[PDB]
Amino acid sequence: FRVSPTREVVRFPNITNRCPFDSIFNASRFPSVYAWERTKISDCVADYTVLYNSTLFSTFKCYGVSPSKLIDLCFTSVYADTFLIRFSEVRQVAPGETGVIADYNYRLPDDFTGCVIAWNTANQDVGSYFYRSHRSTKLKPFERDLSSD
Amino acid sequence: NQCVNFNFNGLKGTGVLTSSSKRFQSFQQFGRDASDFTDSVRDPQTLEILDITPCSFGGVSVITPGTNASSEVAVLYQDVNCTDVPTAIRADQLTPAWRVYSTGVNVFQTQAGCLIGAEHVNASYECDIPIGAGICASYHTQKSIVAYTMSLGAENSIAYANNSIAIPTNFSISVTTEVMPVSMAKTSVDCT
Amino acid sequence: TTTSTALGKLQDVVNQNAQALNTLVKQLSSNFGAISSVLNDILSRLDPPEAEVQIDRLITGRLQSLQTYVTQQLIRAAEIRASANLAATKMSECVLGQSKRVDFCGRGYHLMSFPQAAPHGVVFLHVTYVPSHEKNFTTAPAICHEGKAY
Amino acid sequence: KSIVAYTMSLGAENSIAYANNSIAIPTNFSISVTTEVMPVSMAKTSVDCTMYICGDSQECSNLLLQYGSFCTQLNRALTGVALEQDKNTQEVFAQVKQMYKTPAIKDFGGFNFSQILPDPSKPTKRSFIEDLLFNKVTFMKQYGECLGDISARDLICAQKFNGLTVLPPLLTDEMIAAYTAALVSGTATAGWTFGAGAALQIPFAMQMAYRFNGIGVTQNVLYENQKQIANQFNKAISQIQESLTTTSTALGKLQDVVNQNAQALNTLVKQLSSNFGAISSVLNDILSRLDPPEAEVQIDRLITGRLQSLQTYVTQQLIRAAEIRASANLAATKMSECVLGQSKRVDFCGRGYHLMSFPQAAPHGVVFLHVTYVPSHEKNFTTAPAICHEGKAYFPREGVFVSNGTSWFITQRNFYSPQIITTDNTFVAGNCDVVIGIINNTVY
Amino acid sequence: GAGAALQIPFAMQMAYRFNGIGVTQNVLYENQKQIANQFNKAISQIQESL
Ligand SMILES: *[C@@H]1O[C@H](CO)[C@@H](O[C@@H]2O[C@H](CO)[C@@H](O)[C@H](O)[C@H]2NC(C)=O)[C@H](O)[C@H]1NC(C)=O
Ligand SMILES: *[C@@H]1O[C@H](CO)[C@@H](O[C@@H]2O[C@H](CO)[C@@H](O)[C@H](O)[C@H]2NC(C)=O)[C@H](O)[C@H]1NC(C)=O
Ligand SMILES: *[C@@H]1O[C@H](CO)[C@@H](O[C@@H]2O[C@H](CO)[C@@H](O)[C@H](O)[C@H]2NC(C)=O)[C@H](O)[C@H]1NC(C)=O
Ligand SMILES: *[C@@H]1O[C@H](CO)[C@@H](O[C@@H]2O[C@H](CO)[C@@H](O)[C@H](O)[C@H]2NC(C)=O)[C@H](O)[C@H]1NC(C)=O
Ligand SMILES: *[C@@H]1O[C@H](CO)[C@@H](O[C@@H]2O[C@H](CO)[C@@H](O)[C@H](O)[C@H]2NC(C)=O)[C@H](O)[C@H]1NC(C)=O
Ligand SMILES: *[C@@H]1O[C@H](CO)[C@@H](O[C@@H]2O[C@H](CO)[C@@H](O)[C@H](O)[C@H]2NC(C)=O)[C@H](O)[C@H]1NC(C)=O
Ligand SMILES: *[C@@H]1O[C@H](CO)[C@@H](O[C@@H]2O[C@H](CO)[C@@H](O)[C@H](O)[C@H]2NC(C)=O)[C@H](O)[C@H]1NC(C)=O
Ligand SMILES: *[C@@H]1O[C@H](CO)[C@@H](O)[C@H](O)[C@H]1NC(C)=O
Ligand SMILES: *[C@@H]1O[C@H](CO)[C@@H](O)[C@H](O)[C@H]1NC(C)=O
Ligand SMILES: *[C@@H]1O[C@H](CO)[C@@H](O)[C@H](O)[C@H]1NC(C)=O
Ligand SMILES: *[C@@H]1O[C@H](CO)[C@@H](O)[C@H](O)[C@H]1NC(C)=O
Ligand SMILES: *[C@@H]1O[C@H](CO)[C@@H](O)[C@H](O)[C@H]1NC(C)=O
Ligand SMILES: *[C@@H]1O[C@H](CO)[C@@H](O)[C@H](O)[C@H]1NC(C)=O
Ligand SMILES: *[C@@H]1O[C@H](CO)[C@@H](O)[C@H](O)[C@H]1NC(C)=O
Repeated sequence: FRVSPTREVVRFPNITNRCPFDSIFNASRFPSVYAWERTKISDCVADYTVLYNSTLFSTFKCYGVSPSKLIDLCFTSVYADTFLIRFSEVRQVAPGETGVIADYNYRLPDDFTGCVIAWNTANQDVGSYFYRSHRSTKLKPFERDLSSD
Repeated sequence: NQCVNFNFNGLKGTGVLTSSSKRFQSFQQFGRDASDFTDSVRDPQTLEILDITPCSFGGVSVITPGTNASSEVAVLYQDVNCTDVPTAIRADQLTPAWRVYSTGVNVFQTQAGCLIGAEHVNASYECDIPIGAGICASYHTQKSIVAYTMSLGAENSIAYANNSIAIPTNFSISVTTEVMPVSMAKTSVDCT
Repeated sequence: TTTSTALGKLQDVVNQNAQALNTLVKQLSSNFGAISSVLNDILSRLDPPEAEVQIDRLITGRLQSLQTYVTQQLIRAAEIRASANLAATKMSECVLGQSKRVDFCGRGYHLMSFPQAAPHGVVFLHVTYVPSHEKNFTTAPAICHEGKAY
Repeated sequence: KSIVAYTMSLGAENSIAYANNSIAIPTNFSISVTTEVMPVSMAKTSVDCTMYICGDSQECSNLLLQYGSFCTQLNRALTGVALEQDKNTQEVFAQVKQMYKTPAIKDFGGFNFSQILPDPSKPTKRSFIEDLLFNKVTFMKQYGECLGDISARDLICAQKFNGLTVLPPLLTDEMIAAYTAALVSGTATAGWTFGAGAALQIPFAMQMAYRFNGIGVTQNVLYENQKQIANQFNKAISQIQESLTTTSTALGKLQDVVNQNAQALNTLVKQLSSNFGAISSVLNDILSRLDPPEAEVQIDRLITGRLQSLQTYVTQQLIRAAEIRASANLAATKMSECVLGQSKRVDFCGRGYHLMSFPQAAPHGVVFLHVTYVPSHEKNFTTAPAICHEGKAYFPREGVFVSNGTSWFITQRNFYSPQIITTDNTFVAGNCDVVIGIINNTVY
Repeated sequence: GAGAALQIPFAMQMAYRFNGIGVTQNVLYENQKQIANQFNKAISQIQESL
């Protein structure tokens, strides 16, 4: 009962340049859900505060880690997947879901660790986009069909 | 050398020292122990390895003669040497009342550890409060804690000769008691 | 009448029979990973599908306390039985007869014993023969008189 | 070589030649010394609850406050065990309270007591047999030694960095050696008198004559064969200290006790690598990635289960301490009955007819050396239940009637020594016609 | 039980066992038939009790 700590020591690496957020979140265009793309992120300083006065996210759900703890954490294998769907299909982007998106276009693994971010982009995307309606079987996690006819 | 909470990409509050020539494969920061523990963290920008040790190590014991008799105590620090007590219990971060039991003149070294708060006595008595390794303590005379060494029994000698015998000339009748337990209480439990 | 410590074993048995039922009572005020240790507080503010998973967290743990108490009771009875067996053997051998076993019935040469009833036990009064006043003498293993040893 | 399977053998096949007028009487004897190893006490352990569960974690330490009756309960349960181990040693070894001095001369009528008594030349205060016994069985590590050696991670340092420690015994080995030396010197210079009062000296040849008389052999046999008996005892004290140098399995029980004291603290350390239904077995990983309302749920799952491991260890320790106490009680009874006196119970103090016993100190136990009487060389004789002379039957007072072929004699049961049948050797009860198998002879 | 087996005609053994409990051995030799009948009767009426 006699001893207690009194001060804190913190040691972090030498990385100093900010992470590209406007290159990913504010890209010129996004691919279709059946042709989703993967981007590697490395040598970054990830601070989400810089998007506070410019963005508005309808969905922000994290798995295996809690929000308001990402400030004091260091990650190693960071990857980003970007695609474009309808507003009502965001609920299918979750581990263990069903629907036309969850088994034929994009499937998450069961032991998934990461976050899912979505926001509405009306008056920005006007073109025609495609998705898989049916298939002979279901997709494996983190797999892509990328074919037609 | 202080109790500190460290944040080398992970939170834990211990005492940090300088590590020896530990083997590191230039890839890991902490490694893993047998009990799924992370020990001897590496400084993330340099190559220097540090030491993670609990800053409350070992067990301590308190010897008291009873609160209705006195209020002074004696502290036994197990498996440490004397003059290593203030480093072991981090005496500089404690209250001044706790600091008077880390050094002084009533310091005695036993095989059970360093005992502070009782001055050694060269006499031998029966065991009152057992401490360990043949050392017992009591409350003797103005009174104090004595922390003596126990006595096995009275010293005797037998006069042996090859033509000699001792034969009793009288006797006595003695009645002595013996107390043995037989039964205990009969308890019943209702689950719901 | 003056010495008040000769019956310490029976008092220890009585004190160990107590304070184990008291710790079983005081262990009821434990959450065991629930929002409260009172069942009424859980049942008055939660719907049954939620409250079932909180009642289960108390049930598992009150059962643990009961199992621990039963195990310690069995372990204590295991040595109480051995003490009772030794007491029965001493009653059969020191009271109903004279024993030649060394230090089985008192210290010295055993003459007889008397039993006395005690709360949750028995007290034996051993009567023994103790030689007191020795004296030096000169001895010899044998004596021969007419060429024949005696 | 190959693995073979067979039916076990119960023992050697034997047959006894039985006749209704026939007896077998030994004509020679031998003195045998045998050992017996009994455990007395085990190691005393202490457990710190918070240090084992969540040492150096204030969040779990605050969470480990609804509990605490369990921790004090198991702490007092472990404290009750540690107090019993000193009581076992006190009840076994501290039977007498007179520290009798070791005699200067270790020879008592041709019997050599040098190997079971301390010698003043050697620096250690224990006998040669105790020195041999203390090497047949294989902690007190300090802080600074544990930190200075992480290249070799031993099990003792991992136990002490959690809340597991071992307390030293109250009585050191020197005190046990002094108790055994006092007991041996008392039983060598005073026999059995000091166990029921003050010690009375006896020249140890008359004491051996009394002990021979206790087993049904007349005391003149010892005085006739004293040199051979002393030579046999000295040869039997020898070739048992060389059996403690080559053979390395006589102390198996104490080694089993030591090995069971270990590897239960080791499994308690290795049981910390368990999730118990949580996302990780490390508290720091849970606390560094989850907010406290979610982290409390995962911390509670580790707490409930580390408590279970501690409870299981305490229960097994109590169960082991019960049988340790039973062995200690048996050892105390054996010390009170085989060493402080002569026992008539069959096979209680060695095999044979018990004469005397000597205790020797062993780590966490005691070793008894039982000296016994073994008859060796039997011979065939023709016997009769009674002899009638003038119409009146005669019966032996102590012994049996035997015939060597021509004449009739009376001899003791356990040693062949024929004597003339006189009226002092027999008593008169009845007539010839009431005894089946009576014979005709003369009584001098 | 304390060495090699030595034979004895079992009447002298019973006389020795009678002497062990404080009864002189001539009682056994006087009442051998009655004692044997009592032993045979006691070995009986205990198997039928089983
Ligand atoms: C959101 O806040 C950022 C951070 O202050 C603003 O970016 C700065 O804007 C000022 C003009 O107001 C420029 O001079 C700075 O160079 C900008 N700094 C950086 C680091 O880019 C940003 O303008 C704000 N956005 C809105 C819409 O108000
Ligand atoms: C991966 O490709 C294989 C073919 O290489 C697919 O297997 C086909 O599965 C369908 C299911 O209806 C069958 O009709 C085809 O006959 C299969 N083809 C062959 C050559 O066996 C498989 O379904 C693909 N997808 C996955 C997720 O494994
Ligand atoms: C043995 O001791 C007893 C006492 O324990 C002696 O009895 C005493 O004898 C004296 C005279 O010699 C009397 O004055 C006392 O009253 C006696 N005491 C008691 C309690 O009766 C006894 O004489 C001693 N015997 C020998 C042989 O010395
Ligand atoms: C029997 O004789 C022995 C030997 O003389 C006595 O032992 C002596 O006791 C005196 C008591 O003052 C001591 O000073 C001596 O040192 C002892 N001698 C030895 C050799 O140890 C013994 O007391 C006598 N016993 C009785 C009952 O009178
Ligand atoms: C006493 O005599 C009996 C026979 O009366 C001996 O027993 C015989 O021992 C021999 C040894 O070679 C065997 O071949 C016989 O079969 C035995 N006979 C019976 C009936 O079992 C016995 O050995 C003799 N004892 C001694 C000590 O000499
Ligand atoms: C019992 O047997 C022993 C061992 O054979 C006998 O001791 C031997 O006695 C002879 C003389 O009779 C000596 O030459 C031998 O040296 C002795 N042997 C040993 C090992 O000491 C002994 O005599 C026998 N005892 C009886 C009573 O017959
Ligand atoms: C008792 O036995 C011991 C051990 O054998 C004997 O001590 C040895 O005696 C011989 C002969 O004098 C010496 O060479 C050895 O050095 C002694 N060994 C030790 C360890 O002391 C002792 O003499 C015997 N006692 C007697 C015969 O009275
Ligand atoms: C980079 O790391 C070095 C290691 O020696 C340290 O001295 C320096 O301060 C670091 N630089 C920054 C900008 O943190
Ligand atoms: C983001 O993209 C929009 C068009 O979608 C553009 O108007 C804007 O300038 C870009 N940058 C920022 C910082 O908002
Ligand atoms: C403690 O002191 C002893 C001598 O009394 C020494 O041998 C031992 O190494 C010391 N232990 C330490 C410094 O840890
Ligand atoms: C007490 O014993 C110690 C150790 O032998 C010795 O140095 C000291 O002088 C003794 N003191 C007295 C007062 O006898
Ligand atoms: C029996 O002993 C007697 C007395 O010693 C002796 O005379 C006789 O010859 C012995 N008989 C035999 C057969 O040895
Ligand atoms: C011993 O048995 C024989 C037959 O083997 C018999 O003739 C004899 O009478 C018996 N003797 C006794 C005393 O029973
Ligand atoms: C013993 O002597 C008596 C009396 O002379 C005689 O009747 C009997 O037959 C004898 N018995 C034996 C076995 O010789």
